This record gives sequence, structure tokens and C-alpha cells, in this order.
Amino acid sequence: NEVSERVHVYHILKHIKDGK
Repeated sequence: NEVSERVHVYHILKHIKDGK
């Protein structure tokens, strides 16, 4: 499913790069 796969990959990069 296109919605399920893309939301998962966007949250991993947003939390590590912006948060640290």
C-alpha cells in the first residue's frame, strides 16, 4: 500500500535529522 510505505520512511528521517 502506497500510503503505509511512504509515511513510515518520512517519520524515520524527520525525527533523526531535525531532533538529533
